[PDB]
Amino acid sequence: CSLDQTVAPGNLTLCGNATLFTTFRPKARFIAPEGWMNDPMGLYQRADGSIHAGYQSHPKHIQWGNISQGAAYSSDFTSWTDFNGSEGYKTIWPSQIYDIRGVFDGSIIKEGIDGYPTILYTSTSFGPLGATLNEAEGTETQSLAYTTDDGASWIKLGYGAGQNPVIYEWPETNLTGFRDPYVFQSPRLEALLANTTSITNATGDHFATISGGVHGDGARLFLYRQHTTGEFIKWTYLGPLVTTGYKESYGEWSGNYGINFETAGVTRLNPAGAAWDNGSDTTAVDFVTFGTEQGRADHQNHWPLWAAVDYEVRDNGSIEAVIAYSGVQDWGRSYAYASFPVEGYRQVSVGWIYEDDDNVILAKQFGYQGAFTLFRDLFVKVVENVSPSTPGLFEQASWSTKNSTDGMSVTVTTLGQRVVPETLAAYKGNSTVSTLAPVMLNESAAAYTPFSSQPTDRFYALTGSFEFGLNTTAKAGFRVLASEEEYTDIWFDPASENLTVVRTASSLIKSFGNDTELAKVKLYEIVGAESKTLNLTVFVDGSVIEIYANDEVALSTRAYPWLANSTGAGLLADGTTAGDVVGVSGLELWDGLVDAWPARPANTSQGLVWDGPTAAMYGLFAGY
Amino acid sequence: CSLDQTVAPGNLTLCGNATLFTTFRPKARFIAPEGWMNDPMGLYQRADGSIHAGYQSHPKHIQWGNISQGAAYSSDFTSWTDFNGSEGYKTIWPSQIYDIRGVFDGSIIKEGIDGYPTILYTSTSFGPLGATLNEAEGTETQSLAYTTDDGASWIKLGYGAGQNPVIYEWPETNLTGFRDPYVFQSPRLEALLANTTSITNATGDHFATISGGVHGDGARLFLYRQHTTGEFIKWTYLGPLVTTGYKESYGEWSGNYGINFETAGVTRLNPAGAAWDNGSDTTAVDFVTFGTEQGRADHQNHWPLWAAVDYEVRDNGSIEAVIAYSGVQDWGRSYAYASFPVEGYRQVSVGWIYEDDDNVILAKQFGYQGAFTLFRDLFVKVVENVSPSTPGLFEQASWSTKNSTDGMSVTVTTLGQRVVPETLAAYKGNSTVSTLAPVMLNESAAAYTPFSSQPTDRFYALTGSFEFGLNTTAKAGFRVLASEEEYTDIWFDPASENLTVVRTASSLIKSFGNDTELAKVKLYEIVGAESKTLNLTVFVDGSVIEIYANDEVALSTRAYPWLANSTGAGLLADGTTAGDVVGVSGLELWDGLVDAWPARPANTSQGLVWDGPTAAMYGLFAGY
Ligand SMILES: *[C@@H]1O[C@H](CO)[C@@H](O[C@@H]2O[C@H](CO)[C@@H](O[C@@H]3O[C@H](CO[C@H]4O[C@H](CO[C@H]5O[C@H](CO)[C@@H](O)[C@H](O)[C@@H]5O[C@H]5O[C@H](CO)[C@@H](O)[C@H](O)[C@@H]5O)[C@@H](O)[C@H](O[C@H]5O[C@H](CO)[C@@H](O)[C@H](O)[C@@H]5O)[C@@H]4O)[C@@H](O)[C@H](O[C@H]4O[C@H](CO)[C@@H](O)[C@H](O)[C@@H]4O[C@H]4O[C@H](CO)[C@@H](O)[C@H](O)[C@@H]4O[C@H]4O[C@H](CO)[C@@H](O)[C@H](O)[C@@H]4O)[C@@H]3O)[C@H](O)[C@H]2NC(C)=O)[C@H](O)[C@H]1NC(C)=O
Ligand SMILES: *[C@@H]1O[C@H](CO)[C@@H](O[C@@H]2O[C@H](CO)[C@@H](O[C@@H]3O[C@H](CO[C@H]4O[C@H](CO[C@H]5O[C@H](CO)[C@@H](O)[C@H](O)[C@@H]5O[C@H]5O[C@H](CO)[C@@H](O)[C@H](O)[C@@H]5O)[C@@H](O)[C@H](O[C@H]5O[C@H](CO)[C@@H](O)[C@H](O)[C@@H]5O)[C@@H]4O)[C@@H](O)[C@H](O[C@H]4O[C@H](CO)[C@@H](O)[C@H](O)[C@@H]4O[C@H]4O[C@H](CO)[C@@H](O)[C@H](O)[C@@H]4O[C@H]4O[C@H](CO)[C@@H](O)[C@H](O)[C@@H]4O)[C@@H]3O)[C@H](O)[C@H]2NC(C)=O)[C@H](O)[C@H]1NC(C)=O
Ligand SMILES: *[C@@H]1O[C@H](CO)[C@@H](O[C@@H]2O[C@H](CO)[C@@H](O[C@@H]3O[C@H](CO[C@H]4O[C@H](CO)[C@@H](O)[C@H](O[C@H]5O[C@H](CO)[C@@H](O)[C@H](O)[C@@H]5O)[C@@H]4O)[C@@H](O)[C@H](O[C@H]4O[C@H](CO)[C@@H](O)[C@H](O)[C@@H]4O[C@H]4O[C@H](CO)[C@@H](O)[C@H](O)[C@@H]4O)[C@@H]3O)[C@H](O)[C@H]2NC(C)=O)[C@H](O)[C@H]1NC(C)=O
Ligand SMILES: *[C@@H]1O[C@H](CO)[C@@H](O[C@@H]2O[C@H](CO)[C@@H](O[C@@H]3O[C@H](CO[C@H]4O[C@H](CO)[C@@H](O)[C@H](O[C@H]5O[C@H](CO)[C@@H](O)[C@H](O)[C@@H]5O)[C@@H]4O)[C@@H](O)[C@H](O[C@H]4O[C@H](CO)[C@@H](O)[C@H](O)[C@@H]4O[C@H]4O[C@H](CO)[C@@H](O)[C@H](O)[C@@H]4O)[C@@H]3O)[C@H](O)[C@H]2NC(C)=O)[C@H](O)[C@H]1NC(C)=O
Ligand SMILES: *[C@@H]1O[C@H](CO)[C@@H](O)[C@H](O)[C@H]1NC(C)=O
Ligand SMILES: *[C@@H]1O[C@H](CO)[C@@H](O)[C@H](O)[C@H]1NC(C)=O
Ligand SMILES: *[C@@H]1O[C@H](CO)[C@@H](O)[C@H](O)[C@H]1NC(C)=O
Ligand SMILES: *[C@@H]1O[C@H](CO)[C@@H](O)[C@H](O)[C@H]1NC(C)=O
Ligand SMILES: *[C@@H]1O[C@H](CO)[C@@H](O)[C@H](O)[C@H]1NC(C)=O
Ligand SMILES: *[C@@H]1O[C@H](CO)[C@@H](O)[C@H](O)[C@H]1NC(C)=O
Ligand SMILES: *[C@@H]1O[C@H](CO)[C@@H](O)[C@H](O)[C@H]1NC(C)=O
Ligand SMILES: *[C@@H]1O[C@H](CO)[C@@H](O)[C@H](O)[C@H]1NC(C)=O
Ligand SMILES: *[C@@H]1O[C@H](CO)[C@@H](O)[C@H](O)[C@H]1NC(C)=O
Ligand SMILES: *[C@@H]1O[C@H](CO)[C@@H](O)[C@H](O)[C@H]1NC(C)=O
Ligand SMILES: O=C1C=CC(=O)C=C1
Ligand SMILES: O=C1C=CC(=O)C=C1
Ligand SMILES: O=C1C=CC(=O)C=C1
Ligand SMILES: O=C1C=CC(=O)C=C1
Ligand SMILES: O=C1C=CC(=O)C=C1
Ligand SMILES: O=C1C=CC(=O)C=C1
Ligand SMILES: O=C1C=CC(=O)C=C1
Ligand SMILES: O=C1C=CC(=O)C=C1
Ligand SMILES: O=C1C=CC(=O)C=C1
Ligand SMILES: O=C1C=CC(=O)C=C1
Ligand SMILES: O=C1C=CC(=O)C=C1
Ligand SMILES: O=C1C=CC(=O)C=C1
Repeated sequence: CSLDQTVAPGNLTLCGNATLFTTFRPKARFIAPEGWMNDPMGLYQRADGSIHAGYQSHPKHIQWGNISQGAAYSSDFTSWTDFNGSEGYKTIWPSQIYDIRGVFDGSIIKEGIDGYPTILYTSTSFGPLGATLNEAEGTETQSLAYTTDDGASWIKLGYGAGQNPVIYEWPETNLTGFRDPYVFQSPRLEALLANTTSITNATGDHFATISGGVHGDGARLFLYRQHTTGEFIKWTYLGPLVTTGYKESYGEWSGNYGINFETAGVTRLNPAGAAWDNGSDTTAVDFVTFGTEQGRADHQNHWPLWAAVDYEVRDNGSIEAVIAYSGVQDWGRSYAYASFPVEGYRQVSVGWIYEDDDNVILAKQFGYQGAFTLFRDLFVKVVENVSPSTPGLFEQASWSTKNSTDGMSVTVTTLGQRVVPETLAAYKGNSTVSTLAPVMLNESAAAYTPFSSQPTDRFYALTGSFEFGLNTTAKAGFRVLASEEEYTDIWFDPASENLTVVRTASSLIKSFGNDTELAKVKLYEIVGAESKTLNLTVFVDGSVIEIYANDEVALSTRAYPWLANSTGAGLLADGTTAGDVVGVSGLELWDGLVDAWPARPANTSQGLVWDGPTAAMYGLFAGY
Repeated sequence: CSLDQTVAPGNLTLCGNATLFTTFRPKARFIAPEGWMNDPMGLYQRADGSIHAGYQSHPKHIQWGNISQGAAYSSDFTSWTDFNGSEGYKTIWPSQIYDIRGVFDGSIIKEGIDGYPTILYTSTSFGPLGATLNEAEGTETQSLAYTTDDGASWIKLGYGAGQNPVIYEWPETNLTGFRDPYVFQSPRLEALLANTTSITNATGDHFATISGGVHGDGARLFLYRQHTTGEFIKWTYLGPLVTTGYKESYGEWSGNYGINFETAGVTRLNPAGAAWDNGSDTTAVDFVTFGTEQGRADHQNHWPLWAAVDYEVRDNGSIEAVIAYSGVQDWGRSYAYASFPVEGYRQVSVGWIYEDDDNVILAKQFGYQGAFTLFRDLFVKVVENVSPSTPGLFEQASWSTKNSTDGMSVTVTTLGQRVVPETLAAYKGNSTVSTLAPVMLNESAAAYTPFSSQPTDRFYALTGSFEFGLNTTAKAGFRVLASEEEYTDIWFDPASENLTVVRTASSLIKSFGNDTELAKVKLYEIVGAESKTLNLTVFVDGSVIEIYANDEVALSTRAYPWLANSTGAGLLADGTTAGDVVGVSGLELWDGLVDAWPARPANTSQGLVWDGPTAAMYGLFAGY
């Protein structure tokens, strides 16, 4: 096993455990110290203003199993500190008959048991578990734990009658899943249900959704309401909040609703961030975010989606969330977005970026799998003075349109996502910033033009504004992680409305994914404008490439170039001419970003272990 | 619910939880503070000379489940102290995927991991578990834990490859069971295997048996040997030690070998107690003790048996234990005898006495189930100068015979059992002792003659020697727990060789068992004697009646008289005449015995709990 990154890669499958630990590893984002991680969980702003972030964790393994909550905290979403207790960085683990198969996702009641922060989590036990298997009641239940030390440790309620698990009866028969409880307060839902509380006797100030579906009949989000304020044992099932069809699709802009929902949440946003009104704010919009499974041929059969909804009150004192329009939270190799409230009327979302090693060829050599996305402020994105001649504008697929009185302009509303400003400020301030001269891409543009300043390593951000003619057939974008022999190409093609990441040349290592990523981007043309603009921000962090367009479209993916000098970046141009010119301005390179884990050494591997021959006898976990 | 014990019992099923806690409860023996208990486990003499006793425990429940080790210690087998830690009197509990279904029986390696006392125990996980079900590999494994604080707490080895569980592969296919590991040293087996250790490479100084059987083909005791001295991970399967047929019986004196063995152990005894020779002591005998299941119509389908064995070395470097003769450890409502070495060349055995409430009608009102037997010294019982005219003597059923040179007398060898002397000394010393005048039971004997001194409560011992003509048809014995309307009759009938406990009148409460108990007793007639003698000792302790005959035959049973004055005792006589006289001598009453748990108040109930609706979903435990 040679680690010589100045020559072609050898047979890296011969390398020892964690020998490639630092080679591709993100340094500027949330990631476990080592081993397997997946979904964010247990997210809350603590009383001291810091952020507590949990995550699905399997230390010293590179596949899922014994799933536990790993945890850390930060004052700025950007620089993190691990918890360190009797179980290292874990703070909740399988320990009881009701959760021995795994401590799945959960969410926080900020003032719960005895006034302490409280997690409601999916406690799993034995039996077939999955949307494509014949799951039975009891395999997935919902349980409580609380913390008296701000997340350093959690105390589970006792096992038994009137204690854990607190939710165990299936609300409908033949579920595909019953997990990922999302607890939230909602002045809006309280106001809508206030006339019906005699029907259900549920009058608490917390709601919870549970994610799942019904065999042969599509996904379901189930809505519960806390039976009594200040009491956390009894949760009353109201009814299904979101009902979608078996592999139903709202279309090209909206992914596919698959057969089962995972990690669903409910929020209410306005142009500034989180909205806490009862329905009185005419600028606020109700949103559901949710993962779907088995409605996609690739990306692990997983869509991370969102929908704007209009609530209707049913005669049985429940809520129907009718989908108004429906979009995609991230078009790439990410899933399991969680959102949580943050002081200053913010709703912050973060997801998991999986690797692109689906055959598990170099996972042991890495010694880890998975990272988070960046933390994103959610808000209602409003575009004013939109031209009615914007192609496809009135399909209203993943946006709403509202005509002016005179019908000559349109207000566009959609979900906005932007990186939290604390992270952008820390990244810029710690980086070597190069402000680049604006560039017209015309008949003289090479296919690839390196920037006048180059990154020094695999940790940088790029920004640019790409101005196109209304009738362009030109393509432009960014090349990143680039040498002569390895590179990753980020293209926008306004004529097709497609943002692509071409990875045919991303790496000389053949075992990593090399499929083209694709997002749809609608350029809302402005009344009076003779051009249309793409604002593109790209984060490069080890192997992560995380793309943001127009504070709306996000695409996370992975690139694993072998060569030490595959770090370069620049502009891409295709079909640019004297007539079809792409104007590039606001160009900046941030070289270096931030060390997100300053207390951690470069190599936090503790080695890998095998569960031994019993792993196959129990049949629950891969065992490695 | 009336607790008036001066009138007929009402409908006691209306009484609250633990309202009958003190009514029938033993006070002079080992019993859990409250709730469910079954098999003794983890028995060892600690370095300070005290006895550590574990037991299968389910606190705050009256049925089996979440089975754990409860524990206590004693300097004299008689007066006990509970451990008290984070889990109350428990010291091992389900906590890992490999043992979450229960911490079953286990036994002690006195100098184990890092030199500490170490338990090898059956760690159970999910799946069908039972001799009549289709069990699969992994459901029952064998795991290690060690104690750095003399049994106050136990540390399990980690889960995984080269750690727990340490024994998981089934040594043969289609097992009925795979549990109750019994660890022992054996100079005898080491000497027998010393010429074969090149075949198996197993050279350690500890052996272990695992109890089970093969579907359709009878019980098996599997023999393992520690692979290397001082190392406790690797145990090498040698082969089956004991192989019996599907519901095979050696006869009327020997119970039935059923379909599956439980709680089996291996020892070597001589006339004085434990034998540590390599085979050189011609007076020593190899013994196996074992429970069998599904070879009995009653007593919970359970026989506690023992056999004398002759070891043969197989060509594959394993041991066959050939049964020489085969007997019964206790003929009553007891099971799961464990034996362990004690300083002074002793082997001490103790079992579990279950209740006689098999339909669980008053278990909640009790607030507990189960007790131990008394602690018994095992030894080789040798009877010299036995007359060859002793009826049935040469069947050699549960004994061996050796003729004198001249063929006119016989030495009889069998398993001896006697109560440990520490308990007899403490009982006698703390009691009001009444030495009773000898009685000839003749034509003038009433059916029942109360003793000249009477017990004051349900805690007493009786002893007597009953001398019969060689051709008697008379019956005699003891009546205990007796008023005019409730009583329990203990009869011996030499003509049938039957010791019976008649319980038709034991209680006015109809829901308790009232079936007649039966043991076989061989009176070895001595050369020159014109009579034969039964030495009978009876312990009455709450509801326990524990009978010992001739330091050989034991019979544990239960009686639950309601009336406060059902405490009396005396002599029984049937068919005694001027010609057929039963001489009764050495009569003594020990009134009071000892308070075995001086630190405990009379009512140690903590209430009962229900596991709730998930108990039926998991399907592992009753839930109460
Ligand atoms: C199979 O058997 C299993 C084993 O028995 C069983 O699991 C056990 O279940 C029991 C019952 O549910 C659990 O017991 C609960 O424990 C909770 C505390 O749990 C935390 O702490 C314990 C103890 O921690 C000590 O010991 C450890 C180990 O040594 C140390 O590491 C600690 O530092 C600490 O040490 C100090 O204290 C020791 C003595 O205890 C000293 O010896 C020592 O020197 C130290 O000074 C830990 O063991 C726990 O860890 C385990 O669990 C966590 C997850 O929680 C895991 O991550 C971890 O790996 C372990 O598995 C844990 O950290 C108790 O709070 C709880 O007691 C409350 O509830 C019960 C009712 O259920 C009440 O009766 C009781 O009064 C308490 O209620 C009051 O208190 C709370 C808040 O304090 C209130 O909300 C509540 O309303 C109530 O208030 C009362 O008082 C009020 C004011 O005073 C008043 O106003 C009210 O009116 C009211 O009266 C309970 O004891 C036990 O932890 C489980 N153990 C394990 C190992 O899992 C399992 O379930 C069984 N399974 C089945 C299928 O049956
Ligand atoms: C799913 O995830 C689960 C959770 O992660 C996982 O379970 C966990 O498994 C891990 C890995 O097996 C277990 O970790 C082991 O822990 C053993 C100790 O266990 C006892 O103590 C812990 C810790 O106790 C502290 O904290 C608790 C809780 O707060 C307190 O109550 C205690 O008082 C104590 O507190 C002090 O210390 C704290 C910091 O730790 C401080 O914060 C605190 O302030 C205090 O001062 C308890 O939690 C355990 O309780 C749990 O387990 C018991 C049963 O054991 C239950 O009854 C209970 O309910 C709980 O469930 C328990 O009491 C360690 O000994 C062990 O470390 C040894 O082994 C590993 C290898 O496996 C080595 O890497 C390591 O070096 C150690 O080996 C050395 O030491 C031993 C002897 O000391 C030697 O025999 C050995 O050879 C070696 O020697 C070394 O040194 C020699 C000389 O120095 C040298 O010569 C040698 O060469 C060599 O180097 C390991 O850490 C963990 O306990 C499990 N946790 C739980 C909650 O279950 C589960 O398996 C997963 N499941 C699956 C399917 O994957
Ligand atoms: C005395 O100790 C007991 C513990 O033993 C404590 O707890 C009680 O324990 C008993 C079992 O011993 C429980 O009984 C069972 O209850 C089931 C239905 O219960 C629901 O209704 C009652 C009101 O009438 C409520 O009290 C319960 O509330 C509690 O549980 C809920 C969760 O549901 C919590 O949220 C609450 O906070 C409470 O803690 C329940 O809502 C019932 O299904 C079950 O029935 C079986 O057993 C009986 C008797 O043998 C049969 O008649 C019946 O047919 C059922 O038999 C099943 O088993 C057979 C074979 O044996 C199968 O063939 C069938 O499939 C069948 O299903 C049982 O009655 C009791 O609920 C529980 N009470 C609690 C927790 O409060 C007592 O509290 C304690 N007393 C005191 C004062 O401390
Ligand atoms: C680097 O990290 C790893 C942890 O990932 C550490 O541990 C190793 O982990 C791997 C898995 O990653 C283990 O590999 C598996 O080994 C199985 C057979 O192992 C036995 O033989 C070897 C010697 O050749 C021994 O080393 C083992 O000893 C250990 O375990 C025993 C218990 O058995 C303990 O008592 C010891 O003390 C040791 O701790 C074993 O005795 C093997 O069955 C398994 O095979 C599957 O996977 C491979 C590769 O993918 C396939 O080729 C193969 O076909 C098997 O595929 C299964 O799965 C497919 C589908 O995927 C199914 O269709 C089939 O049914 C099939 O069964 C695998 O190779 C390895 O044993 C383990 N080593 C240990 C613990 O020492 C490393 O230690 C660590 N390295 C360092 C230096 O730290
Ligand atoms: C980068 O590395 C490769 C291999 O060492 C080398 O061939 C090439 O000239 C270097 N520079 C580039 C591609 O910019
Ligand atoms: C990282 O640390 C682990 C654990 O000590 C070690 O096995 C591995 O070889 C190291 N990897 C690198 C890149 O240094
Ligand atoms: C309320 O009605 C809805 C719509 O029919 C139904 O799906 C749901 O189960 C009902 N809620 C109940 C029965 O609690
Ligand atoms: C919105 O405006 C467009 C362009 O003026 C027009 O075609 C359409 O009919 C309008 N919709 C409504 C509801 O007025
Ligand atoms: C560098 O990053 C840290 C960690 O996020 C941040 O607090 C600090 O303000 C940054 N430095 C700047 C912007 O100068
Ligand atoms: C004992 O109690 C019963 C019921 O109170 C009474 O009838 C009887 O005379 C008393 N004495 C006896 C049976 O010795
Ligand atoms: C024993 O104590 C328990 C628990 O406090 C109580 O419920 C029960 O009624 C008491 N029983 C008696 C006989 O006093
Ligand atoms: C040794 O031989 C016995 C008798 O045939 C057999 O039952 C046992 O399995 C053998 N031991 C092995 C294969 O380890
Ligand atoms: C043992 O003694 C009895 C009575 O003398 C006799 O019948 C029998 O044959 C003897 N057995 C042997 C082996 O000598
Ligand atoms: C009474 O019992 C205790 C507890 O077993 C024992 O130590 C003591 O010696 C006994 N008293 C006597 C025999 O006088
Ligand atoms: O495969 C299936 C499992 C369960 C069910 O309800 C329908 C189909
Ligand atoms: O769906 C998939 C999940 C994980 C993996 O390794 C490959 C495919
Ligand atoms: O450079 C490249 C070579 C071959 C291919 O198919 C894509 C890119
Ligand atoms: O109108 C415009 C068209 C294209 C371009 O590059 C800039 C402006
Ligand atoms: O948080 C930390 C995790 C691991 C390590 O080695 C140092 C710090
Ligand atoms: O859980 C499992 C682990 C390993 C294997 O081979 C099959 C199932
Ligand atoms: O019932 C049965 C279960 C298992 C087996 O091997 C034979 C019979
Ligand atoms: O076999 C049996 C065991 C327990 C019980 O309650 C009744 C019968
Ligand atoms: O006293 C008794 C009454 C009836 C019976 O069958 C047995 C004893
Ligand atoms: O020989 C004897 C027969 C009977 C009896 O009671 C005493 C002596
Ligand atoms: O050992 C003891 C158990 C229980 C109790 O209450 C007092 C002492
Ligand atoms: O384990 C079980 C508990 C209760 C029940 O009704 C069925 C099974």
